[PDB]
Amino acid sequence: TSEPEYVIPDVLVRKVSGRWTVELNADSIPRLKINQQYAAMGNSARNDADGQF
Amino acid sequence: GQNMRVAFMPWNGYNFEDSILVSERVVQEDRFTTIHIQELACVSRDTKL
Repeated sequence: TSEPEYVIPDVLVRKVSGRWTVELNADSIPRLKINQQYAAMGNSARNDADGQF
Repeated sequence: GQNMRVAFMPWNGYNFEDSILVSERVVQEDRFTTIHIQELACVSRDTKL
């Protein structure tokens, strides 16, 4: 008889005052972080070629 | 709460220190009955299955 829940809300339109305020899922949206350390580990690299590459 | 008549006197093993000995009348007299209500629910869950 028993089951858990399985459906992923990716976008959300909540009918915000007519013409729903649709919005995606923020956490579900992927995003990367630029290596600012490696960004600062490249130019100063003695191989300024390797680091700038 | 409410007045029920009572008397202070030891008697017959029902009164060691801390027993309260009321007789059958209030059980007939309903004096202090209880009525308690816990909540309940159900859910629908339009599923993948």
